[PDB]
Amino acid sequence: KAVIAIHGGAGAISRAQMSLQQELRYIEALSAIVETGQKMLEAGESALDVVTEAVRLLEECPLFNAGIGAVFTRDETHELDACVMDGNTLKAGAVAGVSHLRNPVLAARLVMEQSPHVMMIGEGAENFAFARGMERVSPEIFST
Amino acid sequence: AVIAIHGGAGAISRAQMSLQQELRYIEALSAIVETGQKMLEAGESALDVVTEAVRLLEECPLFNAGIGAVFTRDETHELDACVMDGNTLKAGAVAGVSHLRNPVLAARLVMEQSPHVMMIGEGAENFAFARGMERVSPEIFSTSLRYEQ
Amino acid sequence: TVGAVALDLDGNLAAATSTGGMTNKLPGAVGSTPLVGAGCYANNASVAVSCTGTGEVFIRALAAYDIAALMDYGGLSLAEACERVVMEKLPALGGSGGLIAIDHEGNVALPFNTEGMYRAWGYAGDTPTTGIYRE
Amino acid sequence: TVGAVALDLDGNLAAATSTGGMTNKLPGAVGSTPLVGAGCYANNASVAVSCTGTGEVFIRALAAYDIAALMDYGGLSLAEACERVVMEKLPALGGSGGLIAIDHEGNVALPFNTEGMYRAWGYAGDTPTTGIYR
Ligand SMILES: [Cl-]
Ligand SMILES: [Cl-]
Ligand SMILES: [Cl-]
Ligand code: NA
Ligand code: NA
Repeated sequence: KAVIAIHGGAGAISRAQMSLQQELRYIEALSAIVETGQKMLEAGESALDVVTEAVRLLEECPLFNAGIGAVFTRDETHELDACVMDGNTLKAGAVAGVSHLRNPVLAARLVMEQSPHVMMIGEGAENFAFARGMERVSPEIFST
Repeated sequence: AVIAIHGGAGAISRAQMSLQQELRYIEALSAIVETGQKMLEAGESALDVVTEAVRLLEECPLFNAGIGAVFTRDETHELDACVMDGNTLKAGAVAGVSHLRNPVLAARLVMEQSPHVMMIGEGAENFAFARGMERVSPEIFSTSLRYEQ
Repeated sequence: TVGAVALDLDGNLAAATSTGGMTNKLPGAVGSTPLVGAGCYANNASVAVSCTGTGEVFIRALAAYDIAALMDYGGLSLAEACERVVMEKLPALGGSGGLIAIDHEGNVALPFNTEGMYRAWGYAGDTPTTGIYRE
Repeated sequence: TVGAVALDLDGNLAAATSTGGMTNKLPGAVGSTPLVGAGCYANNASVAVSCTGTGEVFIRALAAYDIAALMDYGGLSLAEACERVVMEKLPALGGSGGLIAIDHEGNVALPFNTEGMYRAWGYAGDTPTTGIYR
């Protein structure tokens, strides 16, 4: 029995703070992403490809603190981090402190699959990703 | 009370080394473990003992940490360190630092003076400089042995 | 912080986690997200886990791997392992948040000790469930 | 890579690890050294561990925490836990290296699967032991 779960963060979310219309934007986004993942699993896509695409869609969604809609540092910059792990091979990839990669989970998959390392950080991670044809973006794209 | 230390695992070959070359490593290991044993005997904390032992292994150019660090593909040094207290389960770590003489001291600083376990790169360095740790040139780490490797 | 865990039709587990991190964080600060066993872990023998919450605590407690070790070595169920980590061990170290986890038998858990966790799950060929608040 | 583990007179465990990484590494690569549970771990309930060797494998296997978990949850002795991780699980993932570990009872292990590991240990008020080769 194939199955997916997702999250968009845990914290002090208060009913008194939010309208039903505000809640439904989060419920709609969560439902669309988990449905995409359910459809990929049903069609026989790998767990690895499913968690990658789900987290890529949570990055793209401005409601969640990852990729577009990332919080700001003390210096009003964005520094993004991501990790992916394959339970079959126990391979993993991760990036931390990246600012010029649109989808950190894609950079993490690239570290997993195209490097001898589990983790790369900062400009080194970025330069490695660019050398393998991932696009350079401005960290301005994450700001909402 | 007891200390153990290491200076790295790998393909160390006896056919390649003289006894005099080996004894440099044995002397350095013996002096550091003895310092730690004397600290433990004087009632120093396990945390302070592992910090000092690793600081002395960083200082010792025979070992791949601090002075005597290996080179990156770009002929630079990028150092990493972690320290953990089994009593409080607090930890501190730095990675990808080039301008801090004793990464294990920067890791202790992250543990004690930051809300984080880990800091990386220039951000880790700026954190440490802002708290009075000195900036060094990564030239101080370079040896002929590691370059030839 | 966002995350996903999945079990595929071949019996493979995977996990992924992504974040912009702690709001107003010191530049260069690193939380649990990119650290295997802290914010992300998967092993076909046990469980896939993605974590969200106080980064320094999820690292110190190795929250994601701890679920796996409690199941694999401890013989705890996913539900027992999730309770132990999220409701007992994490708060004991001052940590708040939650995680999603799927075990090799397709059990799903979405524990959290906070007011909310944006979450959803579904079996393939079934209807999704979504949540924000407790219960 | 260098490291130290100690048990003090108060019964407290601690660990620390430091490295320059691997010769010729890709700039920005991060191995096990700075990752809690991978290259460094200490917990008064179990063990203090410092690790050296193939960084990506020590991370994937969470070698340092796995010693602790194998003892705490698995009921393995420090010696059994060290054998399992260093001689079985790390090579199974293509990993080479070793670790130093002290448990809360003052047992010491210095396992390694490589040709050598620069190592030393000693009880307080006793004479140190040193090693390079098997
Ligand atoms: Cl309405
Ligand atoms: Cl459920
Ligand atoms: Cl709800
Ligand atoms: Na987003
Ligand atoms: Na050194």
